[PDB]
Amino acid sequence: FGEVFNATRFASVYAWNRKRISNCVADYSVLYNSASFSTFKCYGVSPT
Amino acid sequence: QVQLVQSGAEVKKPGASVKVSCKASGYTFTTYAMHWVRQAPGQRLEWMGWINAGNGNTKYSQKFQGRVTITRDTSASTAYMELSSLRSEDTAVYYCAGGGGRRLQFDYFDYWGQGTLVTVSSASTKGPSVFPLAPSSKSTSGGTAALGCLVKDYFPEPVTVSWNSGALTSGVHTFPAVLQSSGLYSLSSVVTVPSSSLGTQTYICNVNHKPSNTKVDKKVEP
Amino acid sequence: DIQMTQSPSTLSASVGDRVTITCRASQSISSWLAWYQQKPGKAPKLLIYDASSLESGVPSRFSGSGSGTEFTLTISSLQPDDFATYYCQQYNGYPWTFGQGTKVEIKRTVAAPSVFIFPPSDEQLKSGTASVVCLLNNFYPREAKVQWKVDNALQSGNSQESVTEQDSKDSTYSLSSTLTLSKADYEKHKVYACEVTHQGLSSPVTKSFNRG
Amino acid sequence: IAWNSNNLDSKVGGNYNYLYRLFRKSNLKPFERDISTEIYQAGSTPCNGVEGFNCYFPLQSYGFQPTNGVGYQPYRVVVLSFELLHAPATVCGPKK
Repeated sequence: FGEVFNATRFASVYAWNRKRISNCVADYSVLYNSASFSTFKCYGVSPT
Repeated sequence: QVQLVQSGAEVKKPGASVKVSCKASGYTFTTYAMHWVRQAPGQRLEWMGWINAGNGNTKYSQKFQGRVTITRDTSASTAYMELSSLRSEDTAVYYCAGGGGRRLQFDYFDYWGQGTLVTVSSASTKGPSVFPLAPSSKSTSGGTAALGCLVKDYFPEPVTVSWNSGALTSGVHTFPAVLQSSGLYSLSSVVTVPSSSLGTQTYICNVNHKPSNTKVDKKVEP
Repeated sequence: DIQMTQSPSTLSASVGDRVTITCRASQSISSWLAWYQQKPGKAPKLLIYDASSLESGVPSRFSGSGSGTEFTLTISSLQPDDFATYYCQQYNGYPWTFGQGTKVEIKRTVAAPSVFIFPPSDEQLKSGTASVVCLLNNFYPREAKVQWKVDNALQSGNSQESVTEQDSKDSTYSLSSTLTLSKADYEKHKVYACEVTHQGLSSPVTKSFNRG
Repeated sequence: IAWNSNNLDSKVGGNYNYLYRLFRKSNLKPFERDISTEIYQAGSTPCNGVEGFNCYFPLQSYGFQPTNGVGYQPYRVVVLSFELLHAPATVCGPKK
């Protein structure tokens, strides 16, 4: 998740990198409360 | 009772920016309904917009798209607004209102501020021109004749005018100001008295202009 | 946008009477309206909302009616407390407009005006512009027709008209017509007059003078 | 009971008289109103009278514009509740 958040050469809007990330142990605590994201929002699934 | 109070009279210049503001007195703050409106001098009221005193919502008018902004301060629980790129047509009286109070939101104006005066002009403060208005014995109407004290080319409103510093109260007439092409204000005050004591008494107008601090008195010579 | 016109523009009444007001909408409204009262030199009152409802704190005379398009305001008896304009407001849809304005006055007798003229003072004559005053006092109703006749010719554009607004007990009207001009005009016209036609007068009445 | 009603409720260009909650700490027990508005929190780093990150206002708004599709029209809904107690039933129709 950190590589899709921090990259010197971040992608372009017509050159977005598709990732098939799978079989892992996500942890959304710090991702949720990094206290630095100007816009966190989503649909379908509640944030908590 | 809920009350709304705001700032005072306020004189700006084309191209500048202007900020009017009102404090609220609300028993509740239940998504209070700050909602501004405008009034060009004695013509249609035309509508300003509404801020959401609940959280932040800022719905505005189409004719004032893109140049008017509003917010509010919470612990002061006042509401403020800009008003930008001002122009001559822009001169008016400015009203806070809203205060639904019972329900969450309305679209009617049930708690008004008692008004703000904004004058968009290009001139500056100037002392009032004063002349007398002497009658003639030609027009002795029922032994009564009119007599006045003209003020011309002054700025800004208002000019308080009395006669002999409150000594005369009968038949007093003070007409409202009028625009001239020069961008200047002018007033005519008149009063009629019995012609019997015309040449035997004394009548002096007392004109008062605080923005220029001028106090002018002129005996009329019949 | 939502169109709003109101009739009649001005009306007449006397204390202890009923006065009808009609607010006209071009396009369909679902009981989306409020009625406001407006005293001169004031912040507005609301007393009807929703085209029917009577909001608290008001005398019980006031009563809205109508739905659809024609909207009507009603008061049974006429207090002095009723002497002001009255505005109708739609809130069916966006940007919310207002009406034109509908005032009552105080009707009694058609008082005839007293006509007066004031020539320019000297000091005005060595200012550089000339002002001539024609005055009408205590005429009824506001409605009046004033003209300028200089050197037996009509004048237009250069005259301004300022009318006082009806007295509380005098219950009449006063008017001032000002003719302004430049000094080059003043001495090459040599006689001046203001004429007024009024309903109360039997004939149109002219008043006039010359250079001093 | 529910019926379609935008011809009354959707002030053209949008209605803003209608708000509903979106963020609350608890699921709502049956048959309670919760009028009071405060600010919500998100995980840790909590809020207090302040807005922004981890901070939200609970009452959203419906943009009820007539240009919307059927799926987003306003619906006026009224619901009724009946029950059988030992008490005299007092609201019916026959009773003779």
